[PDB]
Amino acid sequence: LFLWVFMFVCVLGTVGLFLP
Amino acid sequence: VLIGSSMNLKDYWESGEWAIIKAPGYKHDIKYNCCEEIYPDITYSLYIRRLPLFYTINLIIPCLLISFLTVLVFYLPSDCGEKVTLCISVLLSLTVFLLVITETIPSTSLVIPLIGEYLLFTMIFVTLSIVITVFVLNVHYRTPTTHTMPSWVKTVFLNLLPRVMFMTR
Amino acid sequence: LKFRSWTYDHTEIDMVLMTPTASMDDFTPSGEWDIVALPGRRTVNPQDPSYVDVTYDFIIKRKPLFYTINLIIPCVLTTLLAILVFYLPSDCGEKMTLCISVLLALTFFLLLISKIVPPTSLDVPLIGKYLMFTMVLVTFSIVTSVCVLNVHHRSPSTHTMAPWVKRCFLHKLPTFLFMKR
Amino acid sequence: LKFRSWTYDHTEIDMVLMTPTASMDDFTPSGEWDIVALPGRRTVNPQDPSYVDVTYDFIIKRKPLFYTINLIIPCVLTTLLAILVFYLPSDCGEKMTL
Amino acid sequence: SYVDVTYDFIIKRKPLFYTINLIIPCVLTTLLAILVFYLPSDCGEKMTLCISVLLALTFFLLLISKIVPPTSLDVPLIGKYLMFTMVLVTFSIVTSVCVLNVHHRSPSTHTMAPWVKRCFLHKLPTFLFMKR
Ligand SMILES: *[C@@H]1O[C@H](CO)[C@@H](O[C@@H]2O[C@H](CO)[C@@H](O[C@@H]3O[C@H](CO[C@H]4O[C@H](CO)[C@@H](O)[C@H](O)[C@@H]4O)[C@@H](O)[C@H](O[C@H]4O[C@H](CO)[C@@H](O)[C@H](O)[C@@H]4O)[C@@H]3O)[C@H](O)[C@H]2NC(C)=O)[C@H](O)[C@H]1NC(C)=O
Ligand code: NA
Repeated sequence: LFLWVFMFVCVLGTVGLFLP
Repeated sequence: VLIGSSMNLKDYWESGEWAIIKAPGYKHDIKYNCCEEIYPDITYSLYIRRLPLFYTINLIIPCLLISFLTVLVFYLPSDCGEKVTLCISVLLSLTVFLLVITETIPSTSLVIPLIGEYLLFTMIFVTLSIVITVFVLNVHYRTPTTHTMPSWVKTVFLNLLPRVMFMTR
Repeated sequence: LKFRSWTYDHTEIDMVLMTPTASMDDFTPSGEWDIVALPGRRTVNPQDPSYVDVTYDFIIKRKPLFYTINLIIPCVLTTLLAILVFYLPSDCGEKMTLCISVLLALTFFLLLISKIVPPTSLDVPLIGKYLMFTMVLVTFSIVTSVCVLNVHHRSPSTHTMAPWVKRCFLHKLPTFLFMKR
Repeated sequence: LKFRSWTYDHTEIDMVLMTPTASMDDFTPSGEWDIVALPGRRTVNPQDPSYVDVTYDFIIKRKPLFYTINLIIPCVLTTLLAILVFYLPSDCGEKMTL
Repeated sequence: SYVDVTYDFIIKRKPLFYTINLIIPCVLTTLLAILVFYLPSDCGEKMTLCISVLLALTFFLLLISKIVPPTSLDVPLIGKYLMFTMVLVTFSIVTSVCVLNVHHRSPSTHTMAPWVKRCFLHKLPTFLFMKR
């Protein structure tokens, strides 16, 4: 459960930071 | 007008680190884009070589000696608990040597050194080695009370491959 | 670059920029940086006499392959190694070593990237912010790994399994996460 | 900053402060510090002649973000793991490591 | 048209600083280099001691490569000595892994060959004073 949660949070973090 | 044809190395105090092979001098008559007239100049060209014994005994032999340890993990049994510590240690030691080699060289982005390319190569493959060894540690500690063993793994990873690798149970 | 004189002023000398762009004639290429344009302008303030100025702007691109091949690849490497301590089983005893080592490597690259950067507080670079995010994520990974390693070593003689973990973590969630015993 | 003249003294020259503050008409902001006040004052000692002085005080405030991103987040980060070694079991031998 | 006058300061060094601060931890870790083989293989601590001794030797090698001048004309005895001991520790690591692998062999995976039956049980234990 925490594997999937932290994977999803890390993907959204990389997208939200390197959007430009 | 040049007097000789080379730089004088008659009063040359020896260096001990760089050895001069040859140092010629050449006269040119060039024309700049500021000004409508010709200006002369004299160009000397030192051609030196590094004597490679201080760095091959303190930066290359330990680097090669720890880069020959990234493949030695896979002969160590999973019943022991030391498959990771070795990988983490060689990864951090290659990171420290990468710090040393980016301390020594300039930051010219024209070409890359062969030693830094070799360090990057070995770091990539040791990271792939830890992502393989976490998978084989997850495969090892696995019981029939928590997981069911499939059917295609009974033929491929247990009968087809040990006949090739010369294991034969 | 701001060229002006300290003795005389606008009431005694002019200062006429001849060409609009600085010339690029005897330029040797630097190898690390790239000059892309070199404009130049002449700044005078109306309703403020005795002011002359000729400024040249240098806009400089970087050849980025050095810092890429030496810092971006280990950055994404040690970030990719951070969602990886959860696939390792807790029956072995090598989880906390991996977690502490990933956090150690992230703090090492953060203190390294804080050296090549200038010490200004206009804005942090994206590498430092990215490593700060991943470092906070690895710290939450450490505390949830210790919490998930405590429930692995619970014996029946010292603990009693409550009915709510029976109804939650055995029936609904092993079907929600495709486990199925 | 203590301005004084080595050659002359108060029996030869006075030293009068013109404006009470220092002028910020050519200042470029450094991006690392913030000046907030630059007062100046004239200092003279009664019962001790031949002493002029003009002292400028620079009262500065630091941009707090660069040391927060580098020496506060790992400081408040590795402190949280100190009381975390007691919830770990003593069966998996990883308490001494942490 | 060539004369000069040269003085030749020949100086001996007081060695008591670098003897205590560098020679003693060097010979200490060198004394620890031959020590990982008496540890039993059942406890999972063979690799930690080997890697720790190797990393301490690389630390002292990179420390001694800083106070020395960077001349390739000759290398000191300490650098050659630490390189020799580092090669010895790396061979200790590879033979420690290869002797740790033969500790965890079971009958459900491997099968004991007759030559390792007759060699490592009769000749060498009576040769190395083991006596079962
Ligand atoms: C390290 O880096 C430096 C600079 O990058 C290199 O220096 C260059 O070396 C080359 C090779 O020697 C030089 O080229 C030579 O220039 C001489 C001077 O030129 C004058 O004379 C000619 C002929 O009249 C005029 O046209 C010119 O305007 C000058 O007035 C020439 O005399 C040389 O010619 C001789 O060699 C050629 C073959 O190469 C023969 O065919 C000719 O007949 C003649 O015998 C030659 O052309 C060059 O000038 C150097 N650069 C500078 C700036 O001086 C180093 O070579 C390099 N190190 C190494 C090891 O490569
Ligand atoms: Na361990």
